[PDB]
Amino acid sequence: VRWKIIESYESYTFIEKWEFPRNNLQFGKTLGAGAFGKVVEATAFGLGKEDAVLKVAVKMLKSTAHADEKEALMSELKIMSHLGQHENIVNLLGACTHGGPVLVITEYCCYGDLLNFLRRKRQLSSRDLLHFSSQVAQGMAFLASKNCIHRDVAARNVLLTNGHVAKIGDFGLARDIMNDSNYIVKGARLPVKWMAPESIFDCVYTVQSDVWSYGILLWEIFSLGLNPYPGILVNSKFYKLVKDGYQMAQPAFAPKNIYSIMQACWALEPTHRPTFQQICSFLQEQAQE
Ligand SMILES: CC1CCN(c2ccc(CO)cc2NC(=O)c2ccc(C#N)o2)CC1
Repeated sequence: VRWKIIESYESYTFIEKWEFPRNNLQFGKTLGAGAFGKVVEATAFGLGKEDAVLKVAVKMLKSTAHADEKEALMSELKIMSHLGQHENIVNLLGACTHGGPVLVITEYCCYGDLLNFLRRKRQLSSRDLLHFSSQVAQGMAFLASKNCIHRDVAARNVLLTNGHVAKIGDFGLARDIMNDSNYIVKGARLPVKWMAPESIFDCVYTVQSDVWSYGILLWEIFSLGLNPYPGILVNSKFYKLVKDGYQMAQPAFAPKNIYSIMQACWALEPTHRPTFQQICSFLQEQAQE
């Protein structure tokens, strides 16, 4: 769904410098769009203290959006302005909230999404896959430290920028959810194959829930982009399987130790799942290549 700050975990949750001239923005092609929003590539002139002309990403609402939509965009803006910067996050760089529609300026990731990258690379080395894994875990450990839940951890939501470095961000407003069959209609469109059981059955969303999803992301990375639960449709049988403890088989390119992380992330009991900080350390130790 969308990023959100929750109460207590790990740390402690206690709670217009970003304004940029929209005329100093030169819009380019649209990168993606959803039911009520879209993100476009653009060039910003004189942005930041370095007065760069760098290429950036600009998120904005569509004509079909109303108050509720506008608030969600402002809320994301507010969350990003509060989180602070991190190397593996699609960082906020500015915003245009006056003199026209609200625009949120973030870093642009030239290589696009990790899922498509893996599919066109089926060269990639085992070391590269481990790096992708570590960078996302670093970003997730960062969010966890700010009591921020992601709720849509998946390879399609990991972007690659200069140096093929992975970054995560809230792409919900530009995600084409209505036409993506991976988002299952539920009353709501949810990425069921990536969701933890408690999120599916109890509608509970916590950092541990994102850990489960991170395990599914690992399976996507080490299978070089296969759709999770291959050939299995989302329905009663699927839900019964996951609830009953079913887990996907080890991916073709995952070393046993990496598969062990997936299994840990998929522990049915949320408190039996590792933390993102523990995952980072294990990956740091390499565990396996
Ligand atoms: C939901 C999808 C997220 C990724 N997507 C991009 C596709 C291709 C490229 C490379 O040309 C870049 C993409 N996106 C970004 O660099 C970026 C920064 C912030 C956002 C947001 N939302 O998307 C299209 C929409």
